[PDB]
Amino acid sequence: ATCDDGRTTANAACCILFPILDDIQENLFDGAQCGEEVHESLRLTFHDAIGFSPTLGGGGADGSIIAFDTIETNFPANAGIDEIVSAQKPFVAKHNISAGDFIQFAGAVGVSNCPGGVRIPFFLGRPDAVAASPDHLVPEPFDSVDSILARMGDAGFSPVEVVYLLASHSIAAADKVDPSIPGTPFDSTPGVFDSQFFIETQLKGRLFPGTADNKGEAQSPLQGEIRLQSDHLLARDPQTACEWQSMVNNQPKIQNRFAATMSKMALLGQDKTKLIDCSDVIPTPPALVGAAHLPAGFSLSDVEQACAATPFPAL
Ligand code: HEM
Ligand SMILES: [Ca+2]
Ligand SMILES: [Ca+2]
Repeated sequence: ATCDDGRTTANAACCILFPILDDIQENLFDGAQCGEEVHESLRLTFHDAIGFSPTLGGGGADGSIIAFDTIETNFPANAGIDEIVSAQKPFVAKHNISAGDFIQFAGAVGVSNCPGGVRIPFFLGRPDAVAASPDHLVPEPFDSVDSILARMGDAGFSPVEVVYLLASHSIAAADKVDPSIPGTPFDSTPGVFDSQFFIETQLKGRLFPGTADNKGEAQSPLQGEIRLQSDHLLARDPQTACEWQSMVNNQPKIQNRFAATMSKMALLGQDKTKLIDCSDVIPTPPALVGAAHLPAGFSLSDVEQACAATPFPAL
């Protein structure tokens, strides 16, 4: 199909996304930058989608975190999410797509701004949300590995798929974990979708980048980085450690698995056979140019190797 402005897309129904794409690149992502707004929007895709439990309800990736923001932003695991919900809401009001479609579309567009990034498959047509997420369905950085895996598994993700989705922490920072140092990133390259997150979480903890007493926070290996206790444990737990290490210096796997697993997450509560594929509207991401590395001055002896089957790669 050819849209009114001449841009093309496989299905014609997708044409309505082009003006929306232009508006968000300019007015949500500050000129298509891989910065805080993109990171916030990616976090939002998960906080929307994970509100899905076979036994309790919730419609998964349904826009409920916006439609029922009064409720969902009261949940403690949603701290800080009000900021991005309030930023996205006017876009949903102005354009003619559901909040559930918008949240996933904005997340996919955002990721495409980041070097190393992928185009997450995107489907159009989610109905408006009809119920708020149940309470207590979002994992916290102070939850055990068993608790996190049980929650994610309840929503349909295997332990390896949890590791794949956590590639998101390669373009990510924390504001609430330690409020004395807001915007401290989870890896040394928060504006690059790369394997540095999987590398740097494997390093021995050395210090706290801000204050020392924060719930859900582990020692960081670097002054300019923060570490979640959940990522600390996941990198080391027999259930996840080998898959974690397998992502290191393995950008093709990070790309493939993140795109596929993000699509699955984006479709929680939905049926792709009743939606329209509009994946080709997402921009083409830049590629990486620099190689994966330990931080300068660090060596293998600084790595806490946790995979009995396979030694940590020599970087
Ligand atoms: C698996 C369990 C997870 C836990 C325990 C967890 C925990 C956290 C925490 C504590 C923060 C920082 C919030 C703050 O203090 O500002 C954060 C940020 C973030 N999360 Fe995760 N998360 C998990 C999974 C995911 C998944 C599956 C995604 C995929 C979209 C994701 C995407 C992000 C992003 C992109 C940020 C950075 C937000 C920003 O810089 O504004 N997280 N996460
Ligand atoms: Ca939801
Ligand atoms: Ca990174």
